[PDB]
Amino acid sequence: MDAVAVYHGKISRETGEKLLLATGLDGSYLLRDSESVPGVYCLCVLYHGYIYTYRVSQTETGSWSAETAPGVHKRYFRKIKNLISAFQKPDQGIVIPLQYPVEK
Amino acid sequence: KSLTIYAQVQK
Repeated sequence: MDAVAVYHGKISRETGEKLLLATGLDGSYLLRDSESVPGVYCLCVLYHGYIYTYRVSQTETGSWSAETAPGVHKRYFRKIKNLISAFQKPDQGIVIPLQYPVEK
Repeated sequence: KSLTIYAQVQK
């Protein structure tokens, strides 16, 4: 994602954990590639020493979404930055709002 | 013993 300063590319899960833990701040976050599915990404959010990781995918229409619980209204975003902006807001269904970007 | 918790959006 060339326009997403928090995108670290194909770093390992544990590398991402260590980058977030170095900040020591709940609400720190980054993006990295999925280790499991080509072209999927992981939004990684620090809270209380654990990295809450939300899989983010693009549709054939170009929109982006995060993995959502069964029965919950799933949200689609035109661009990654719009997903990020939405999840900066209080009380949106992730562990803590996205507050402290860990820039590559 | 992983520090990563795969999670889903809840709202």
